[PDB]
Amino acid sequence: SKLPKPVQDLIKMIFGPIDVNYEKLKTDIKVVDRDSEEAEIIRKYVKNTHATTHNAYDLEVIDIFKIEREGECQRYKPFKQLHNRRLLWHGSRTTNFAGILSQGLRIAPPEAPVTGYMFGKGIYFADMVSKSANYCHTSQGDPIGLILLGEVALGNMYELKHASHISKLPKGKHSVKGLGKTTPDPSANISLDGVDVPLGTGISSGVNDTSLLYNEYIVYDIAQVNLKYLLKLKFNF
Ligand SMILES: NC(=O)c1cccc2[nH]c(-c3cccc(C(=O)N4CCn5c(nnc5C(F)(F)F)C4)c3)nc12
Repeated sequence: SKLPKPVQDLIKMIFGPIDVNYEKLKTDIKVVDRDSEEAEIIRKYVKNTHATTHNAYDLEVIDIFKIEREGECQRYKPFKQLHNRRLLWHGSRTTNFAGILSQGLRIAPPEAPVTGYMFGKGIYFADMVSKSANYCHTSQGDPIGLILLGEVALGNMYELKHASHISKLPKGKHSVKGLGKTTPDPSANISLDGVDVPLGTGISSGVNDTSLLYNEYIVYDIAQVNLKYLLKLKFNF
């Protein structure tokens, strides 16, 4: 195999023929240099946005891959100049990833139980790395999970303090923002490739009347998303 070792180990993790397995993903995976500025930005995003009620583990980046799914860029194109783009987290159980890369992130079917989906059937993201890492569900026996960074064209946000359970946005809105009591420090956000990186440390958002501790970002068209990076994570408890 001509693949770089990190890519081969990631292939092993997601699938359990290494190059055939890699081709099965229909995804161009490349490794990010440990000494680059891209990597430093991603690691600072991980460092500063670890919530304080998620102190059961202590994160630690292992590998950082830049991923490009086939068609995802030409499918995301129409929503690109859409203002308010943000680079956000998405966690999921490891076995799901072999699919997430081949099919992309998807929405629950049109007739599933909308209960459990606090803000209706959509694609969810968080600006606190730990809020998403919780969904990797990585225990002490298997303390390695995968988490995605995605450019999300949030557009005009419908800001909500409580649950809705509906997937229909008031015309003029492109995404939902569940307002958390704690938000990344906006005085520290940067703009990487024109995408807003909210890597600021956790501060108080100023909203008292709200159900969520940390912000949630939901979209409802799967083409509002563009997966940029993929992270191997060591969970230390
Ligand atoms: N994980 C986050 O980054 C995340 C961040 C903030 C709020 C959130 N709410 C939910 C959520 C809300 C409702 C249902 C589920 C849930 O069972 N899955 C659906 C399937 N699936 C999951 N994680 N990935 C996927 C998949 F779409 F790729 F298949 C878990 C998950 N996930 C988040």
